Amino acid sequence: LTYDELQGLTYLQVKGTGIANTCPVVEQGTSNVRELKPGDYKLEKFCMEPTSFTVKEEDAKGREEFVKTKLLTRLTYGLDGMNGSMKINNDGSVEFREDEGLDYAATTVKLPGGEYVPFLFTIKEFDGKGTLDSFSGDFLVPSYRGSTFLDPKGRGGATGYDNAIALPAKADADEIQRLNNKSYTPGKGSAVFSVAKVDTETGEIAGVFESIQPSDTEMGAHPAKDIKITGLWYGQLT
Amino acid sequence: GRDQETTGFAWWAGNARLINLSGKLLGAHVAHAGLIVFWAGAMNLFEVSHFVPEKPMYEQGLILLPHIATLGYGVGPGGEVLDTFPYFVSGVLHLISSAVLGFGGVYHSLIGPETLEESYPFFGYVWKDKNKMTNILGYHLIILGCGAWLLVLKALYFGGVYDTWAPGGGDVRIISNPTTNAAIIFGYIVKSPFGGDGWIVSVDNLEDIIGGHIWIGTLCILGGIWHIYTTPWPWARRAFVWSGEAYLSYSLAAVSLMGFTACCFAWFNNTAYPSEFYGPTGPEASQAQAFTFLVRDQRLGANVASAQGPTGLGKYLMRSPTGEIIFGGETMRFWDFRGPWVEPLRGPSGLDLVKLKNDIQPWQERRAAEYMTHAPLGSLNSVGGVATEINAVNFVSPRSWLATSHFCLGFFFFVGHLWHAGRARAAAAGFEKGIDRVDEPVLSMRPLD
Amino acid sequence: MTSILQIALLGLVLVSFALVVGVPVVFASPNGWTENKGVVFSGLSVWFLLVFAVGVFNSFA
Amino acid sequence: DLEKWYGPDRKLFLPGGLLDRDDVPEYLNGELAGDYGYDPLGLGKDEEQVEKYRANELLHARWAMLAAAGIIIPEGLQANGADIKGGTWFETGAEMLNGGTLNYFAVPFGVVQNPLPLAAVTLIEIVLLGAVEKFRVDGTGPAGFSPGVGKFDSDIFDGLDKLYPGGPFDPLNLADDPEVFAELQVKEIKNGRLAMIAVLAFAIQSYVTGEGPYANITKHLSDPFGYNLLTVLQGDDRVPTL
Amino acid sequence: LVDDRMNGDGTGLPFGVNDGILGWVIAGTLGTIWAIYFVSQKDL
Amino acid sequence: ENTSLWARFCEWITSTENRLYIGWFGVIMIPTLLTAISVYIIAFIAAPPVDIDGIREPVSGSLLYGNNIITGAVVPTSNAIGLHFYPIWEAASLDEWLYNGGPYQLVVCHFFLGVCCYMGREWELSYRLGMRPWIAVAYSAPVAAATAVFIIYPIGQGSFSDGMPLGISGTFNFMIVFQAEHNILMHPFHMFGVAGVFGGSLFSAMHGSLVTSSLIRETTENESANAGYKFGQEEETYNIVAAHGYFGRLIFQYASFNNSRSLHFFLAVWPVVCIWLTALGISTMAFNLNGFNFNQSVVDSNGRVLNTWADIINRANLGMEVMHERNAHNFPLDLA
Amino acid sequence: MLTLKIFVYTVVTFFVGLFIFGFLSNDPSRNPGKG
Ligand code: CLA
Ligand code: CLA
Ligand code: CLA
Ligand code: CLA
Ligand SMILES: CCCCCCCCCCCCCCCCCC(=O)OC[C@H](CO)OC(=O)CCCCCCCCCCCCCCCCC
Ligand SMILES: CC1=C(/C=C/C(C)=C/C=C/C(C)=C/C=C/C=C(C)/C=C/C=C(C)/C=C/C2=C(C)CCCC2(C)C)C(C)(C)CCC1
Ligand SMILES: CC1=C(/C=C/C(C)=C/C=CC(/C)=C/C=C/C=C(C)/C=C/C=C(C)/C=C/C2=C(C)CCCC2(C)C)C(C)(C)CCC1
Ligand SMILES: [Cl-]
Ligand SMILES: [Cl-]
Repeated sequence: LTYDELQGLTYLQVKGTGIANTCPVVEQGTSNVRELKPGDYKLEKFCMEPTSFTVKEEDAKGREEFVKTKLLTRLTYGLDGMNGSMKINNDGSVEFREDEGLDYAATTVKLPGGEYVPFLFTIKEFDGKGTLDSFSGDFLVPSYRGSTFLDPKGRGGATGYDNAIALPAKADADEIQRLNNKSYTPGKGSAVFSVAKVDTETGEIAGVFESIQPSDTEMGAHPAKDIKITGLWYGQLT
Repeated sequence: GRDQETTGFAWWAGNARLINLSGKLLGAHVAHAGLIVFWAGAMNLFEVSHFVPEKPMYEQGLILLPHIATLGYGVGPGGEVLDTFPYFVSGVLHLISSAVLGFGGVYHSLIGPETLEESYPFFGYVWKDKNKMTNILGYHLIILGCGAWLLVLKALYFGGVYDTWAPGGGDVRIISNPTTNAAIIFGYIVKSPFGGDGWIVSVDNLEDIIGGHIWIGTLCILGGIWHIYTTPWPWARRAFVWSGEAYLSYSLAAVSLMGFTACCFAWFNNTAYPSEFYGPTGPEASQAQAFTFLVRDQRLGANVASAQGPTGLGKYLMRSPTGEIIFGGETMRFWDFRGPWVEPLRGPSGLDLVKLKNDIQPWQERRAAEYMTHAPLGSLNSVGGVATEINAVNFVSPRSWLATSHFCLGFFFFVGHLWHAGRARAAAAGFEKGIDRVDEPVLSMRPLD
Repeated sequence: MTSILQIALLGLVLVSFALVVGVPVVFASPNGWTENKGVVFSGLSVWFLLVFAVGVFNSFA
Repeated sequence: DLEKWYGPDRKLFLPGGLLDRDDVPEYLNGELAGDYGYDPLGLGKDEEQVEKYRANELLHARWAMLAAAGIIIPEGLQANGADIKGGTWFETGAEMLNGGTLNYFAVPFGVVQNPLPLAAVTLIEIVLLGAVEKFRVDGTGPAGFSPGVGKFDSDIFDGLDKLYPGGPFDPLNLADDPEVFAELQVKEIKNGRLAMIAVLAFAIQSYVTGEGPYANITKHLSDPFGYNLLTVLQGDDRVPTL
Repeated sequence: LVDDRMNGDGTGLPFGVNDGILGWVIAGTLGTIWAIYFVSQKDL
Repeated sequence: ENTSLWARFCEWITSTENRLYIGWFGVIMIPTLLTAISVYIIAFIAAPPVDIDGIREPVSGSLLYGNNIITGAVVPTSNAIGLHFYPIWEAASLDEWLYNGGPYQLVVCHFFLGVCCYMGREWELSYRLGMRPWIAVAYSAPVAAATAVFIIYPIGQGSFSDGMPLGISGTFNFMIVFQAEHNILMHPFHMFGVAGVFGGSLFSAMHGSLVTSSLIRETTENESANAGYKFGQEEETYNIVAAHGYFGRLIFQYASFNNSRSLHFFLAVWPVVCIWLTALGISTMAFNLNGFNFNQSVVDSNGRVLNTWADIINRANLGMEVMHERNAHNFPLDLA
Repeated sequence: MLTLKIFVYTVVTFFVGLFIFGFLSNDPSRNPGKG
């Protein structure tokens, strides 16, 4: 469904059907992609949806690979209702920038073998430089949980116990990593975009994207994995 | 009345002594209907006398004045009462009808005919006469069909019924072109009773309400004619037990199902039970709490789209299991709630972030806060909200009152249906008094091991 | 005009109280209903007349 | 059939448990049509006075049926769209006072302008009604040619029964069988009592509301709470009780 | 979309069916049991 | 003459010669309860962690994921789902279904149908054996209690995550949260239920004491005193009178329970009606009818708040309130 | 997951039909006593 036919459906017609998670596509557009003349152009209604969630799996024998995984959370991942500014030139240089909107989604995915991998699928504070065929950059990645989040045994970051209370002989080595640290330091992720199927008379772009971002460290207990996110992205362009 | 020596029933089963006495049984019903309409009139007059106009109707412990107010008898374009004379007229008419019905019931209980067949064959009946019982059932079905068509006539021609879904915050709306689509009505009756569908509570507009009422009235009238002009089929005779106790048990099961269903209407429905008269439902005042804090924290300057609460899901906006954008708090259970102050704010993809940023009406702003304060919490001795509060405000929701009471009555009537169905089966089989002691069924069976 | 309405309503209340007290008494008495028919009919007629009078006087008061 | 309306075990004006069977007056023993035993005042006296007042009751009943039809039907036609010019019953005489004349609407080929003035109408009405009321008491009629019997002579009303003369007044027969004749007599007297009550209602409603009974019923069906005896007795409205 | 679902929950589907095959197997099973009961009623 | 398939099927289902009576209520009792038993056992043994609070926070619950019998439980459905009817086919995969708490919905729905058909089967066997049928009426009280705690309380609160967890520590967690949010100990229906179980224990002890006390020598210090006569005689000689005599002489001799039928009817009705009352109390608190709120209800002549045992209960209740689902709440006061 | 739904729907419809038609099949007549 395109954006014109998405607005033509009521809320009750699309409720419980999964259409609200889909991003609208471009049907009458062209693949020339070089139809954008001006710059400083302020795109809006930027929206992204993934098509695959692959987790980097470093073994202990020395080679690099990604594995297909199964999603645990329902259609609650996905990026919608966010805007920004794009500075596209005549030669083709594209300056992407996203400022505000629903620019994150908490997602839990299951590795083969039954290991839960939570991560925050974010695109917040993303600046993209490059041509129409491919422009990439970096985006800020929050940890996962806030500083007021409390684990099973209090502890927590800003609030909590900062120790496992129901063990009176504690606060020693091999527990500082779990009790005392409780780090919430933000990470950074790199994504690469591509523009295809552009609509000229109304300003619509809908390409594909590939994103690499670190996984969740809970509160710094275990090192982060790397999640590869591929999918489609759409944004109104006015 | 008789004693236990002649009837075999003790005083705590005295109404069983009049099972076979049609005249006294009729007197018991007429006096009882007088009692019901007496409660209607007396409680209506009590709620009128204890009425403060400037306060909203749900903050006063009123259960049936909202029932008249839903019909639109003396309410304004915002739920404002304006006048209470229709309420007074309803109470007085119910009280006078109670006097008439009580006189009739007392007359037939005391000096009425003992049994009706020897003098009035039209009203005389035996429990085994399936044709006569279906005749009485058809008479009552025609009466119920006329009762439903009375509400249909009021909604269509007498300029009544209050639409809470009307723009601006509801208004008394005369209904034109009700949806009488058979697929639509049967779709409401066969859909799932769970959260996504809601079975029959999820009717959300007066057009569908009056279409279903047209259907139920026409069906009741046609079925009344059918039972008057027919006799039960042999398969029905083989399946059912034909006695006065079995008929009571069937009625008990049906009315217990009705009581459970009405409890569910009270707790969840906001169309046939408008919030301006009944108070907020369960889902709202929690959705309202999630909305007021969003519009407060975006007035203070914080970005509600960034959100990211303590668990990284969203303090104000999040995503439901389906891709619709919903309120980010713990009230993601009530994400399927629909309200008059929500739908103009809501779109296809979700809650319409642009509308949440720009288009919020002051009437919605006032309504959501006043719904948040008057939640369907409350404690049984009045007092305020959650069980840990203090003696500050005197408010318990009428939705809570007539949901709890109706669930209790529905469960008791299911228990009574079990009791009467079992006793009717045992009485038809002949062993409702005990085991015969000289030929018991167990000694005629082989041992299990 | 409301004073006449209040007197009629008070009379209706007293007549209804007398009826509630006496109709079971008349009915359940040994052969008392067959001789109290006149007084019971007069009481019921007065009660209905008072109800109709209060209803009519509501419009003027 | 006939036992329900005649004999000791008949429908009375009060039920058995509210009225004993020996409380009926002795001059009402279920021998006349419509005998419900309703005579609380000492007006019937004896059986011959009851029979004498039965003639007044039957004449008033038939005149009231003709009345009730003549009030309801033309006013309904006028309100629904027919060119009646005076369909309301308490003002139909004022349309002929000076020079006006009532248009007759003989359905379906109605709307005809009658040219007879009020004086001629009154003269012919008094003449014809005096003639028929004198023929009723005397029981003599000169000419014939009724569908009941072809060209009956003058010597046929003599020997008949007064207050129920069969023959020339019975074109459709269906009354020679005595049992259905008695049942239809009960039907006639009950319809006549209903018509009397209805025409008294028409007069009282006209005096109270100022409009016709058809206007009354149409406005009541349009809004029963907004238009009834309570509303028309009140006046315009009342201040809302807030 | 990373996974496939029927997405039939909600929307007021009659008897919860989202495909015609479900209504057909329901009707066929009821018809089979009714046919067995009818041809085998009254203890034959 | 039972030569047709449905005739022999009806005669086998209805038959009382089976070791366990099936009946027309059993044809639904058996498959639903077997499904619930299988799914409950498999989930209790090896279910993956279930995110109950809908905040991407899974509770383990199953033994293979590191807990014992006392703390192991089948975890209620996810909070984000609500009471939204989540079966296996509505999930994208079994892993997602297990993450979102679908086993709880499956087991609870099948258990509700099974206990309803268990009441029906009790009636059916009472009918086929020529008995009186109100044993099912007596059994309607635990069915009401289990039904109210498993489906009606989730219906009132808006989510199956409010259901009682299928376990022991989960039951205690549900009970404590219920105290915090409804003040159940301050509810007269719960008081009636507590009085009912205490009185049921009292009356069971009294009935056992009065029947086992009122004996005659038929079983000596050995296994049996059959020296008068062996097995195979109808001579009933237990006692009829001295039990009622002792119970009368115990307090005031006018608490007449000489009628054994009246005594047993009282034994049946008292705990049953009290469990009915406490089940309906739970059902009423499901719609937030809550308990008695006498907090800050006693004030002195200057209006200063005087503390109370009810105030101490309030302090404990709000201490429980601030500790329940510490990461689930965003907005200040908690509304179902 | 569609064929799982088909199988479960068939099973539930089967058992419900057994319930309904078994209670239709002369159920009050299965008593040890008269009538
Ligand atoms: C909804 C409540 C209700 C109603 C309508 C009835 C009705 C009836 N019961 Mg019953 N009963 C009830 C509750 C009720 N009962 C309860 C709770 C119990 C358990 C304690 C009993 C136990 C019981 C027994 C043991 C018997 C009855 C019997 C009867 C019947 C006749 C009574 C009689 O013959 O003696 C006459 C009774 C009186 C004269 C006293 C009543 C006084 C009057 C009628 C009522 C009050 C006056 C009233 C306000 C007047 C209204 C005024 C009016 C003008 C507006 C009658 C139809 C009898 C029966 O079964 O018939 C064979 C019988 O023996 N009942
Ligand atoms: C469930 C309602 C009901 C039923 C089935 C009966 C049935 C019976 N009544 Mg009875 N009655 C009733 C209510 C009822 N009554 C009430 C409420 C009163 C108080 C006014 C009376 C007062 C009464 C008396 C005084 C007597 C009877 C008598 C009788 C018996 C003779 C037939 C008859 O109809 O008499 C006639 C009853 C009437 C004419 C009452 C008027 C009914 C009108 C036509 C209203 C029509 C109903 C209409 C649909 C509106 C319904 C109400 C609406 C607001 C919902 C008969 C078996 C007689 C008897 O017992 O024989 C010994 C008798 O003496 N009844
Ligand atoms: C202590 C006893 C008691 C009391 C005080 C109440 C009180 C109440 N019940 Mg209730 N009930 C009870 C016992 C009780 N119930 C029991 C034991 C059961 C079985 C479990 C039920 C089952 C039940 C159900 C299913 C429902 C109620 C409902 C109600 C509420 C409205 C009553 C109503 O209007 O119904 C209906 C009245 C009638 C059917 C009489 C027919 C007359 C109709 C209404 C006339 C038509 C009006 C017309 C349109 C007016 C226009 C005028 C015209 C000229 C234009 C009310 C506060 C309703 C509710 O609010 O839901 C919670 C409802 O749906 N009850
Ligand atoms: C409209 C429904 C209805 C009707 C018409 C009947 C009719 C009848 N029932 Mg029955 N019953 C019903 C519902 C109904 N029942 C329900 C819902 C239950 C479950 C609670 C029962 C349980 C029941 C039992 C156990 C028995 C009967 C019996 C009887 C017969 C004699 C009644 C009598 O005189 O006892 C006299 C009436 C009283 C003594 C008053 C009862 C007082 C109750 C128990 C206290 C509660 C009332 C209180 C004010 C409400 C508190 C609030 C509430 C929510 C708890 C009679 C034909 C008897 C029977 O089987 O005869 C064949 C009998 O043994 N019923
Ligand atoms: C998605 C749509 C949702 C809405 C649709 C819902 C439809 C529900 C219709 C059920 C109403 C039937 C009432 C019969 C009840 C038992 C009567 C009986 O005791 O019956 C017994 C009685 C004994 O005398 O017999 C008889 O009177 C015979 C009367 C019974 C009528 C038989 C039904 C028609 C049979 C059709 C067979 C289906 C065949 C298989 C189709 C296969 C397709 C692939
Ligand atoms: C009004 C209205 C409406 C409508 C509704 C409807 C339409 C309903 C219905 C319904 C229906 C349409 C129903 C039906 C039914 C039936 C039933 C419910 C039944 C039953 C029974 C049973 C349970 C059975 C049993 C048995 C068996 C099982 C077999 C054998 C025999 C016996 C009997 C045993 C609507 C909502 C739209 C809107 C609003 C209002
Ligand atoms: C038989 C019997 C019984 C039952 C009884 C009953 C149920 C009765 C009743 C009855 C009734 C059901 C009644 C009712 C009534 C009513 C009345 C009597 C009324 C009235 C009126 C008036 C007078 C009013 C006035 C007023 C007004 C107008 C308004 C304002 C206010 C006032 C109040 C002023 C018993 C149980 C005992 C026992 C058994 C036997
Ligand atoms: Cl929250
Ligand atoms: Cl907790």
